[PDB]
Amino acid sequence: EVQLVESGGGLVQPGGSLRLSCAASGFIFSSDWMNWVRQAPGKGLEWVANINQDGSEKYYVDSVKGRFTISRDNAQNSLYLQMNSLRAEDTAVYYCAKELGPWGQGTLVTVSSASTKGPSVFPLAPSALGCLVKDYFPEPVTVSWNSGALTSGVHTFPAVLQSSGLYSLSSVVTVPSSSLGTQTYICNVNHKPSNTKVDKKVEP
Amino acid sequence: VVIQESALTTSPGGTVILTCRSSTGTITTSNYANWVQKKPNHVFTGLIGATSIRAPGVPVRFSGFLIGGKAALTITGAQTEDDAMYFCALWYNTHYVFGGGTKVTVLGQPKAAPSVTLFPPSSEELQANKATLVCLISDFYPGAVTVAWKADSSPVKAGVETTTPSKQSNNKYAASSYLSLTPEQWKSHRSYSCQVTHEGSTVEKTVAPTE
Ligand SMILES: CN1[C@H]2CC[C@@H]1[C@@H](C(=O)O)[C@@H](OC(=O)c1ccccc1)C2
Repeated sequence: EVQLVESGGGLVQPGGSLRLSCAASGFIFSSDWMNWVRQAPGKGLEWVANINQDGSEKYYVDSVKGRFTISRDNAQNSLYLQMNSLRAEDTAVYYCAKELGPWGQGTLVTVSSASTKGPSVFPLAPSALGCLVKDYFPEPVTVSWNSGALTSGVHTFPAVLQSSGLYSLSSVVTVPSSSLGTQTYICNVNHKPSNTKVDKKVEP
Repeated sequence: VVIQESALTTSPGGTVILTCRSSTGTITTSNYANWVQKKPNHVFTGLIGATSIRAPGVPVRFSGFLIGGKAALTITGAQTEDDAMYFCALWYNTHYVFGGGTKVTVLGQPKAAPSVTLFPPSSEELQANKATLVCLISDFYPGAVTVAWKADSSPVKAGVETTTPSKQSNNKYAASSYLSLTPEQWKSHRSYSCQVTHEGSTVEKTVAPTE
């Protein structure tokens, strides 16, 4: 199975640099053109760059020439995107992609002078129960329940962008009422950009 | 500019034909039309590349070719697993340009009433002098939904933030709506309500500082 995994995306001030990487597997990597595709929130898909099987041919979109560089190792199965002099418009999820096969999940690149803000975690007690991950920047946030023991009955909603500028999401569990008094329910929130790792005891 | 239709529907076993159009006028084989599929909760995947070449794992019910200057993606006997968003990309010697995307919906999934749960502000958030109401909507199909908030019996617009309905892993949709208030505003009303409208029916949930 073809698999592409992006990494290296983070938050940088306007003018900074960042380097993206993509680990390829499941196919002969050196026999296919490789592409970088991005999507800003709300806008559509925007092709960024592509590269030959050996690097002898490279193409870039206009808004990116002179600031980005695409390259590939043909001895480690890796695609790279070096991004210099980053601009606010470069904020987008970046995808590792081929013409045929599944793209990667993508890594978020945020170009903004706003500082990193850790979330607040509040319990949503029952009278379903959950927890609220309030006011954080940038994305993303991971949520697990009782150290990832349970996987069914739990739902983590996509985050919402507040009028403020910050994000918030929630994650809720559905359990029997008889389980409320015996069993524990701890939701595990981890926001890596802010080094925030919180476990909250959700309790009636 | 790459132009695609907005939406298409079909029943399982029906046929659908996607049209990709170039504002320049015509699409040739040198535009290397690439069709990309996006299901919710799944990665983008390239189905067709260079007009007609299929990815190894795509079934042959998908086909691409050029018809009358337009690039076309046809699904012969569409499946429920084909309910997704389809993007078209054209090559102009030096770059790709994507289209807006065409949503293909496969009919047959039965109606599902939304499940609404409204959470009042925590005791832990009220102690930090903040107040947020969380309205969670899940397990509804189709994805069209309307969320209205009520303080006491009057509507509220300021402070409402609502997510776009997104599909869960069981193909049903889900959404969330947040109402950020001050603690003084929260205790100054007898109640707050989240009323969710789905297919002409309204589900209402109410919280109060009483409890
Ligand atoms: C300049 N190249 C680049 C961009 C246009 C053209 C084309 C090409 O070279 O054929 C592309 O590749 C494909 O469309 C393709 C590749 C593998 C499998 C199926 C399709 C790669």
